[PDB]
Order: sequence, then C-alpha cells, then structure tokens
Amino acid sequence: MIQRTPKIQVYSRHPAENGKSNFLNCYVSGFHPSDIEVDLLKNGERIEKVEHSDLSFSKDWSFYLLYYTEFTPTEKDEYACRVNHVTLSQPKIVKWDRDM
Amino acid sequence: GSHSMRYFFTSVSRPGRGEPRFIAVGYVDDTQFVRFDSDAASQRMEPRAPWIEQEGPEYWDGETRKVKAHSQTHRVDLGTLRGYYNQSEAGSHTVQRMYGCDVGSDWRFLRGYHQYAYDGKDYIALKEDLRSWTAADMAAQTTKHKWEAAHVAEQLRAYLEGTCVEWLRRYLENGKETLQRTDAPKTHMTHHAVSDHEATLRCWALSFYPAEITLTWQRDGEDQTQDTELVETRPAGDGTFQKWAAVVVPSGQEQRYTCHVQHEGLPKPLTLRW
Amino acid sequence: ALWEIQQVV
Repeated sequence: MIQRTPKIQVYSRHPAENGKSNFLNCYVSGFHPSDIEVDLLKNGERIEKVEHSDLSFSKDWSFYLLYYTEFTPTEKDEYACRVNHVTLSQPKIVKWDRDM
Repeated sequence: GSHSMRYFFTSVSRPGRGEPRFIAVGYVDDTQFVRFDSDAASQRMEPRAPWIEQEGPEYWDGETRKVKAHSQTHRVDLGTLRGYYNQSEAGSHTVQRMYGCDVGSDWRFLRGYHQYAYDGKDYIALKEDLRSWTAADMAAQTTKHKWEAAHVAEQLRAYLEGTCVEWLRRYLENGKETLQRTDAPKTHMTHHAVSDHEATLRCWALSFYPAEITLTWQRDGEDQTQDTELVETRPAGDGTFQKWAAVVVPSGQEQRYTCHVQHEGLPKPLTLRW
Repeated sequence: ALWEIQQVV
C-alpha cells in the first residue's frame, strides 16, 4: 500500500503587515493516505479556530488540503505548522518565514 | 482559453469506526463550486461558489440524489475490492474517482476523463477515445469485463461529450465574473545573502488566477533549469494562487539574472531584474 | 452537474 509524504508550505494570504488582520495558511500536498493531522501553532501553542478546505487530490492521486485561521501578525509573535502523517516518524514542524 | 469541469471522489473505509468516509468536490477550472461530506450534518450537496447558489431546488435535490448514489456505489466497491485483493476486513483502504471534461477556446468538447484508483494506485481508467478501458491488474480486468458488458463506456461518453460540456458552459455563464476572469500576478523580488560570497534571488507571483503560471530564471538569457528552487503553486485562500522561484547567485553577478513570469492575465511576459 | 453513476467495480 503506497504512502507519499506531505509537502508543507506555511504562508500569509496577503503580504504580512504587523497589526493588520490577515490569514495564516498551512498547505499540505503530495501525501497518501488522506489520514493527516495538521495544527497551526502560535508560539508553540495550538490554535483552536483553524478551518480547512474539502479534501481533493491531483492527477497522481496525492491529496492536498489548505488549513487556515484569521490572525493579526506582530514583530514578536512566532507561527509554525505541526503536521503528523504515517510517513513521519516524528510530527514535522515548519516555521512561517515572513522574510522571504 | 480552454476550461474544465472536474469531480473528485474519495472513499476511506474505517473498520469498526462507522460507514466509510465519503468526500465529493466539484471544480470549474481552479474554482471549487460544490462539496459533499458523509460526516457533515446537511447530508446534502452544498454550494462553495456564489454563482451556483442561484441554481434552484431541482438542481440541489438532483445533485444530492446523484452524489448519495456515488457514495453508495463506493461503499460496495470498497468491500468488493478488498475481496478481489483477498485483503482483511480490519485494514482501512481508499477508493478515489475523478471524471470531467475540457472544452477548447471554441467551447466545444476537447477531452473527457474517468479514472479510478484503489489505495492510491491506477485501477481502471477510460481511454482517450472514451470507448475502451485501461485495466492495471487482473482484478481491474474483471471490472473491465463487468463494465464492457453493461456498456459503461457508452453511457459515460454521452455524459462527458454531452451533459458535462453543457453544464460547464452554463457554469461559465452563471459565474462569468469569477470564472471568465484572469487575475494577473503581482510580482516582486527579494535578495538574501546566504553566505559571504553568494546571495538568494527570490521571484514572487501573488494574487494570480488561473493557477497556471511559468516562473523561470535566466543568466545572460540562458535558463537555469537545474539551479532554480521552485515551490508548488499554492492557494491564497481567497480564490487566487501564489508561486516563487529562487536562484543562488555569486555576490556581484546579480544583474546577469532575469526572472521571467508567463501568465494568461499578462499581455506580454514580464522580465524582472534585481 | 454529476454523471448518473451506474455499475459497481
């Protein structure tokens, strides 16, 4: 039974502006099977009001999901994406890099 | 330009945890317009674009009946398939189905598709001519035999060449403001010294629709295929897409490099320099 | 609109 590993991008909907309401995105794709755990972290703390898109897939059958939460960025605050999947020995964390 | 209507179905058996999980989603191009979740409370086909909401009760009853029938079909398939592969009752397995049509710029039939996968693997697929099947396994050939016997190809071809194209055109008209739009990409560059003798040039494309885009880096006009880092095109969450391409360049050589952005919303391809 | 599905695998 095939297992494909998630790719993880973590990014803002619009260019980051401290104090201006924005959306924090964790895009997970390329993975099989569809059982995946995704959390958006604020300073290591799980966020409660995190929605996701309806499960879809690509021509190669790998699945993709967008998880997203409304948020107002700051210079101080740190955001990441915690992803768990059968293909991961450890839950994988990707920090959101504003400076890209 | 060309357009597509595409339906994606995922069924996931969860032994001792209830009836299989079923998720249906429909797109027109890169825009989702409908969804069905087996676990959702509505137990209806649901809108996910404003232009579809103007469809009447007949549509939603019609699409609920049909998607409930897709769901049931996959429930049997899941049980059949594990039997075909002599698998246990206790393991969880996945059925995926994709079908739909493309129209060209003339809005006539261009392509039809119907593919089916067990546990993430090609199982049975309709061929380009929409007449014959491609069976992966010998189990698939047993399905191939069932479907040839029931003239599935013929029933499906009629849908893909006919109903599918007709409904794609209705959606393109009803959703004309959204679906017949091109959002040209907003572009910018960043520079980051990665070490003391080299830097990163990142080329950014934001707020573009459709998702289709080409981002290339040249040095003195020569493409740098193997030296380009290229992320998968990603959704913004507002109906638009983002992408970037990066090259690592020696300090002092920046001006030799150009980023090239090709997208349908652009009269000419953009050349960007640091 | 959806295909009128007929036939299990």
